[PDB]
Amino acid sequence: CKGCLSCSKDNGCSRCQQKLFFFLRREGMRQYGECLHSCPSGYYGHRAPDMNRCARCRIENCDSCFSKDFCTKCKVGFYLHRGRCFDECPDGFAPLEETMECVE
Amino acid sequence: PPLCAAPCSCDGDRRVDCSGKGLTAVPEGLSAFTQALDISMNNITQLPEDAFKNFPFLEELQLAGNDLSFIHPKALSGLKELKVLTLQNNQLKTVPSEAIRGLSALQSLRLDANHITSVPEDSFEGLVQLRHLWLDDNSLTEVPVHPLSNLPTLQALTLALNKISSIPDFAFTNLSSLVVLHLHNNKIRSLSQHCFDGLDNLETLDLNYNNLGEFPQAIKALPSLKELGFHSNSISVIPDGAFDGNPLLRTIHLYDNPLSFVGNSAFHNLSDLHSLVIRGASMVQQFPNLTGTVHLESLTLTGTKISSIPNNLCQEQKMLRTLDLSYNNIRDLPSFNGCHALEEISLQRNQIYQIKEGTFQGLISLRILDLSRNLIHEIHSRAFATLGPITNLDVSFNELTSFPTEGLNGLNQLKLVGNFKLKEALAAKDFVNLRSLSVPYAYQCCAFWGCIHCTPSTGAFKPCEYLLGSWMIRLTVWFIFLVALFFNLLVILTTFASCTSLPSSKLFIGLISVSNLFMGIYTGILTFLDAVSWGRFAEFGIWWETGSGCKVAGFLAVFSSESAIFLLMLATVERSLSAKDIMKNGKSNHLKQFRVAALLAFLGATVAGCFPLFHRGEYSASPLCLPFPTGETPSLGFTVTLVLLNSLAFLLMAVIYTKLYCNLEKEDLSENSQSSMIKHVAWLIFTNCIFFCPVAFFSFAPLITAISISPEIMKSVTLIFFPLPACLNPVLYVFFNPKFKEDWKLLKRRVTKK
Repeated sequence: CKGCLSCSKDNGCSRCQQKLFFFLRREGMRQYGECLHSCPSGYYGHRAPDMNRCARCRIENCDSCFSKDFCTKCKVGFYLHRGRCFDECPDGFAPLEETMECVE
Repeated sequence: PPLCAAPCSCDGDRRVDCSGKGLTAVPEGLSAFTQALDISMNNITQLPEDAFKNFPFLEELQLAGNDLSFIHPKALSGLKELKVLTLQNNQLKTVPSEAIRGLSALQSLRLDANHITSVPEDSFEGLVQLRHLWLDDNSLTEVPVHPLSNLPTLQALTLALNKISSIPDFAFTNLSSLVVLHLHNNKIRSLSQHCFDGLDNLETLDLNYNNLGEFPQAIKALPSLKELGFHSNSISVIPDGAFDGNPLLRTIHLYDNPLSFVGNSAFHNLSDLHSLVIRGASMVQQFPNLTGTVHLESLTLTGTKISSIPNNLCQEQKMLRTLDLSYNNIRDLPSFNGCHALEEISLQRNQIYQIKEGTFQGLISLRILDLSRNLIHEIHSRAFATLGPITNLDVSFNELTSFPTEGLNGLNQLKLVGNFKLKEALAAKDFVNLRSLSVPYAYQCCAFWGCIHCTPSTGAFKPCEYLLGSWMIRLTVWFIFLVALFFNLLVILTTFASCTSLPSSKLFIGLISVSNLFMGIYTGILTFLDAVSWGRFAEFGIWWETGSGCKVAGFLAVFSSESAIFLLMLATVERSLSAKDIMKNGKSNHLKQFRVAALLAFLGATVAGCFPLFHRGEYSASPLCLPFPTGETPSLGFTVTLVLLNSLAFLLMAVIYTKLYCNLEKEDLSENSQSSMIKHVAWLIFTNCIFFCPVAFFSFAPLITAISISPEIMKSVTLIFFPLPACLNPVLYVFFNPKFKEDWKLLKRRVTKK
């Protein structure tokens, strides 16, 4: 109900602010929408004229993704190359460990 | 928890969470070793200079939702390790280029939802590590080409929800490392021929909710493009060769567009394409070529003037799964052998007329198939032989006269509505998996009831086994038929065998009984038809309903039933005129007039039965063949039309009787012969009125939704009260009128003499 224009107890928050992101919070068999200033891990924001909703990162093996198919950073052991998860760097690219991504 | 400066918490590992504390200034007491800071959801309106001097090692900085308006240009001095910066939900109104000048290590910059209108030309200079950028939900009208020209390492950029309308040439000529560009929900309507030149590493482009009325040619310089979306726009024309320059496309979005014409060879040579949906392509009449496109999974073409389908479709596509070609002018069906991956086919609203045996030879994964609203009138008996897990089938609104059944045991949903020429019944042994069914005639649903939603419902109005139904109901109709016929024919012989001057009073009694006999013969049709279909009415129900016999039986019933009412009231006026002439003239000279008036009622009754023949289906409302159950304006509005006069009629023929009753003196009925006549007619009007209420009162029930009547009771009262006056009328003339007694004596001498 924090920062929610219309919040309830069962449904929880039904409408956040016009610029604030609305996310459906699911807890087992109990689910209710809520307000979060930004999408959590595994989610990427989707700004829309009506209202803003958190979107699950469909991109595989990605901790936080920027958009539909671009990943900010993947999990450990899966390097970052053009925003994609790769176990090893491809041809023409060298592995990098400390900052966990692909380089030349 | 690790120790932290009040009132906010510290996660540890150089991570500090001081967000949502309502603070207006940078928190202090934090170790310089800190690497991440979140102070969002606070009231920090303005950033003082050197606000982060004691903190050299940050890489993460969060400032969302703080209503920031001004930042000191040197407030960010000394932060050379920062990589990600979030500044959404503030009132900057302009990009603080001066403050971010020294941010060499910055990689991700968030600047959306801050009412920014314009940016300086020297913005983002030196940002050598930038990869991402949030710039949506602002008042930008022009693309900041010059500031963007200084970010060769940028990868992801969004410009959604902005007032940008035009894009000049070489707007992103320096974005070599760009991967994905977002532009959805903008006022863009014009694009230059070389706006996108140089984006050799572009993969994803979004342009939804814009005003592109003409297809842009600038896209032809995007070899690495993979996904494109411009749906919900004003595009109308897709010329051929539009996708020549981007041969690695995978997914497209063009729905919700006023597209009319599509190039014939537009989509050819697109190997990696997976989906294809076209709607509203009215101007398209030719099948688009698909050479070089062998990975389409879903194909959909609606609202086109396409007439034929190329025969190579099933031999080219291999993994095609769902296919839709509705709302077109398809006439012939090519062979579908080969489309092994096919699962669903929709061909509704087309000019198909025939189905051949081999049309579905090669289908193995078909599950749902629709052919509703076509011109099909014939189907091969083995059309559905070579099919597997077929589940849903719909061929409704067509002209089949028959239906093959082999190979359809797995069917669950089946729809045959509209097939008025389909007559036969379907065996349940073939459709053991049938669950939902709709058929043109309800009697077909009799077999499948399980006593499985079968429509239309086989209500009591349309029974399956017994027409009359109840045993005790059955006897009455059999009972009424005998008594009505025998007595009616008897009374005619009494009046018409005497070669005597027939008076008006005797005459009118003759015609009603003569007309009344038609009820007897009509009821005989019912009792005979019920007897023939004893316990098996369903099989004959459809043929009898649509057959000419129901029309004749329906015409017969309405004719005489109306004929009585249009004629019994003629007795009332005759009786009143005879009564009035008793003390006025003493003789009646209107006998010829009544004879003339006698015939007109029959013709008026005749046109009553002819009217349902004009509007088809009026007589076919119920197998009882008697316009009474709720129907449709043509019939429904007709049904109320008949009853209104008769109900109206029942007011007049009463009042003059009451008027004459007040007029006549009590002693006048003591011995005059006209008392017998006036008292006899008084009873026919008595019964025909009261027995006409239940039929009339029940007819208004559909118009009164407040009361719901059971159909079985609805049918029952009509079957016992509508023809009841037929049997009852001659009884009074044969057991109460003294006049008939002497008539019976007259013919008794006549038969003995002859």
